[PDB]
Amino acid sequence: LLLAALGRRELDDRDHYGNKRLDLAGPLLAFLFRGMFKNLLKEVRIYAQKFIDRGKDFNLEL
Amino acid sequence: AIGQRIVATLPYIKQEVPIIIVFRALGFVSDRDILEHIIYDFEDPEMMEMVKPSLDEAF
Amino acid sequence: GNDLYFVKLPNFLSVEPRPFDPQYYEDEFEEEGRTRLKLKVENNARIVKWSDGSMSLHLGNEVFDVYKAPLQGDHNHLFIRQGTGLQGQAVFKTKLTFRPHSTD
Amino acid sequence: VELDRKHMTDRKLTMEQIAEKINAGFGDDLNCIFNDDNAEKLVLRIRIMNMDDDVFLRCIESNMLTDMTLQGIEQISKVYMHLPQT
Amino acid sequence: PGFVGIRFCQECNNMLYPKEDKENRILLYACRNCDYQQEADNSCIYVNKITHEVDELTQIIADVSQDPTLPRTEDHPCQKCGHKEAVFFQSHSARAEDAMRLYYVCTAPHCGHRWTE
Amino acid sequence: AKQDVIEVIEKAHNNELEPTPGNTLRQTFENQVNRILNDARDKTGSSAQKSLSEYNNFKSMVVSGAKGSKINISQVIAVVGQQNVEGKRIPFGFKHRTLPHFIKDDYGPESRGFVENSYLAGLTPTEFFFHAMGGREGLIDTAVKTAETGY
Amino acid sequence: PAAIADATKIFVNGCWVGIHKDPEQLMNTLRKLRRQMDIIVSEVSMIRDIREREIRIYTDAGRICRPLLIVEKQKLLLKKRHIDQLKEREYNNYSWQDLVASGVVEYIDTLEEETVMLAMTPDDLQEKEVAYCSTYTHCEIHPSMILGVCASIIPFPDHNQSPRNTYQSAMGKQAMGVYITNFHV
Amino acid sequence: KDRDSQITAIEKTFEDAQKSISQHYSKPRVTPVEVMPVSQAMIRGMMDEEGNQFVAYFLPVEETLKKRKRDQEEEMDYAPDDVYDYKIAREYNWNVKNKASKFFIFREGDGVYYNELETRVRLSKRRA
Amino acid sequence: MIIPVRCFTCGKIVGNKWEAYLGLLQAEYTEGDALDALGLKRYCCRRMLLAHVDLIEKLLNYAPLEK
Ligand SMILES: [Zn+2]
Ligand SMILES: [Zn+2]
Ligand SMILES: [Zn+2]
Repeated sequence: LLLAALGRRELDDRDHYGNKRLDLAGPLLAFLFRGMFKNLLKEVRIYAQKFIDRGKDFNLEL
Repeated sequence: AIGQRIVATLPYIKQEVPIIIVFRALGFVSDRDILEHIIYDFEDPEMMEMVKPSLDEAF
Repeated sequence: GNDLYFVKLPNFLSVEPRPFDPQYYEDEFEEEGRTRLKLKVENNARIVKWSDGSMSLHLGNEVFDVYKAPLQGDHNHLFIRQGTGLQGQAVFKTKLTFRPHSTD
Repeated sequence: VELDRKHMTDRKLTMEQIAEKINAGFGDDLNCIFNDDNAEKLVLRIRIMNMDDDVFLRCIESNMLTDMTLQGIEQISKVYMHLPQT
Repeated sequence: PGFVGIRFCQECNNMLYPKEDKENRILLYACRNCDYQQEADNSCIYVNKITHEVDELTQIIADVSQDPTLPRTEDHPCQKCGHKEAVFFQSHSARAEDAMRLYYVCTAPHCGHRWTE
Repeated sequence: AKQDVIEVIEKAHNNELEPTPGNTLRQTFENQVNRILNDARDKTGSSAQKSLSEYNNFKSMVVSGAKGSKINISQVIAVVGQQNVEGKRIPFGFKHRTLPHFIKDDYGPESRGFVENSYLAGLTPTEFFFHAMGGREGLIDTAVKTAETGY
Repeated sequence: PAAIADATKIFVNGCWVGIHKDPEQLMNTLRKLRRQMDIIVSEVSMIRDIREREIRIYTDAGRICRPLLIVEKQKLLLKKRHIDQLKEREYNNYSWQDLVASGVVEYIDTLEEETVMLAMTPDDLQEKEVAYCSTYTHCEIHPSMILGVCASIIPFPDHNQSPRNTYQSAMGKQAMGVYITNFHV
Repeated sequence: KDRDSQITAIEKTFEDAQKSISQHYSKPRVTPVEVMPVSQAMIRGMMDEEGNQFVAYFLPVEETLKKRKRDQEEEMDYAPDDVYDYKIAREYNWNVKNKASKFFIFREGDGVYYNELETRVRLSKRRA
Repeated sequence: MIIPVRCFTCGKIVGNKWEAYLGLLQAEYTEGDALDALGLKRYCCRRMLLAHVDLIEKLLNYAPLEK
């Protein structure tokens, strides 16, 4: 920031493709999969909690 | 006020924070240490006077 | 007699540094086990020279076409260091440079 | 403060007018002195007449360099003189 | 005139701020965190170069002579080493209007002399 | 024209160029270069226009006013000319370069987007890219002005 | 921190990991490593900014890059033997990957192009009455590869006004043909 | 699995490599011309310094300063890390101290015979 | 997909020339000499034979609907 304010460096170009990244099928499906796996683990947490609160085992398949 | 102040808009915080405050919150309280981390060439007074307002604002 | 006969085979094609002799061979190895036994049974060698210029490896019924890459990064002086003289009697044969990569 | 002959001449300005403007904007509270327009360096020296003093000098420096109108009309940045061919 | 650098306390390593001692009528540099004081040696507290008369030769570094994308010339030999080839480039720095000026650097290794025509 | 631009560049590099009133040195250098290249484009266009016969069909359609202009003939026969982005020469989108094919700090005509070929001659790759940039400017203008003008 | 003045910073995927003293031979070592398909894979970008002493290395995804022919002193590394082995591509299984592994071709990303000096054709590598560069580092495989799928169908696109090429690139997509061989099913 | 099949399969290549060959693998259209039948220790060299361990690099038929490269150890704690140099005399020649630079397998036309002599440890020397 | 019957321009029959054209091409004729051997002298009919893409050969790689 000081180099830019002192004029010793050029401001960065927002449009330079060296400053950009292409979010392809893999990294996009990964974003989906993170959200969806988190939701799945949440649902598993509620389901298992409502069973262990009764002090008995539970079937992870269900 | 007098000169140009450097601030830092941290996440999850809705108010600007001086950079020196952030450096001290990370364990670097001495101004020498903070400018050792910021200014790597102590022979350059231009950088120094441009960071000085931030120090003067956080004492 | 003194020609470069250097080849660089990958891990799954490591041939034995000595001729196959029944007093130096033993049974120790067994889709999972199919790549395991092929290390000490298919791995003696005859590097065929064709007419197009390229070479190929002949260690049985399968043929692995090889390409004699000529590298100027590893110009090591390859030599038969046998323990006999002072410290490994390196015999001057051919300097290794060109590495032939075998593959299926 | 050190001036530069180029900008002094480009506006037909002299230290007399500048010093008058300073002594008018700040009255007698801010003494200013200066040499003639003959030295190789156009220099003029200010002092405060009677926050700490040095900070006050820095503040009035940063203010004078922005709001002290030596010549011209505010809000008019640049002016170009030319002959209209049309 | 030249700029003035920041100086730090010898105890708390915080910056020393300017102060005036009326008793001796002398400039001091004192820390507002600890109780350290020092006798100044410059007597100047602040310097603003509005003209920004900066020698950009100081901003150049000899390593730039290794850039394949810079132009090279054989017409401007080096005054320090006598090498013929030299890279040249413009200021390309903000706050410099007359920036068509060319800066030269010697491509000889370990010489790295920089100059301007 | 390219030698003239080289001369102006050499003058600017040697600080032998003084700015004109109302412009900075960069802007004065740009004005001189653009004037040289516009003069070159107009002179070449005049050469092409005078070369045309009475049987030329471009000249027929331009003369009748049915379609085309003398600048189109100049670009098809003589020279396509300077490509501009936002009213200036091709910007240094790389670091002090318009493309990786040029040296740094190259204010010459070909570096900054002067198409010294005609459409019949064919553009070189850098001329092709710069011309695509200039044409993209027109496409953007056509597609962006509509909403504001309709409002 | 006193060492950071003259030293060169090294960033890897944006993280400042350390500093170095001779960035030039570091870059030479890393480029040799990437061209040998050693620990550095081909898609890794390695930019040396010289004026500011950073060396930024990138391995993350999403970096658009393109292949280019590396250039020696003023010569291509693509010798005639590579073309010979490429001509019999279907017999000796000498493929593109062998061309990349030979250190003859390199993938350069947009950010590393800033540090690259390209030759549009090997004709640029010829010694000229007035040398433009004489220190090229890479060469285009062919400039026509700047075009995409639909612009690569235009014949003589460098003799058209560019809006025309854009309109065709849009209109090749509404053109009738046989969109796929198994259209009967 | 079993050894009675491994013995015959290992001998099987030793026998099949010696049959008649007249055809390629992918497209049997290329005719063969000839055949090249198949411890060790190679001293690597740096390409800038350009190292002349032998007289070949020096463009020499035989040693103009020696007659036998008596590759002797550098010390007692360095069997693989010897000191190869082309000096038959106790002369202060180029002392190339082959440091321990610890598959690169080597073979030769040993009179058209079936053997192998793969390398033990890639050493690399410098001008000491 | 298949060789047209007539030339689109003149109406000369080209449907009976595709197979002969291919046979001439495998006989080491140049495309021009092959087109001359078949009697295609107008560049329209030469266009018809020279620019034809036999897609039917690819459509016959799929098994039919009924055996
Ligand atoms: Zn203190
Ligand atoms: Zn020098
Ligand atoms: Zn016809």
